[PDB]
Amino acid sequence: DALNVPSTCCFTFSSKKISLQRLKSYVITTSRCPQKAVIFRTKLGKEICADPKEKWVQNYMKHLG
Amino acid sequence: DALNVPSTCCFTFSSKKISLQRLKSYVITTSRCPQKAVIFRTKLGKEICADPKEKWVQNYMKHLG
Repeated sequence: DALNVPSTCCFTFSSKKISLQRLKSYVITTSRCPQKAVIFRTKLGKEICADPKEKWVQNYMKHLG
Repeated sequence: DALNVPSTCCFTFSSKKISLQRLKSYVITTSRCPQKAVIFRTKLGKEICADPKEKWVQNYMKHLG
């Protein structure tokens, strides 16, 4: 027996294209989420939901690695 | 246009009944999540997923409020 903890999912995608300079990293949401999403983490710690299909999101993922 | 941020959901429920003394508060997950869950927040800041069908879970919610 163990404690289990929550998962992070995106159900809406950001409509603002944030400056790439604010960003530290990205992750793709757990496969358990109903929809695939990118979560960007900013250098100040904010998490931003973004649509994996959008050109800007893809370009940012390429820059971030 | 605005940034949007992630949601917190539970996909598995804790099997350990945690001590009530460890707990600070609870919330029910957003209706955007694909299943209903309780998240307990411990006094030290940990978030724990729990099944609202379970008797102890409902008892704990009563005590916390």
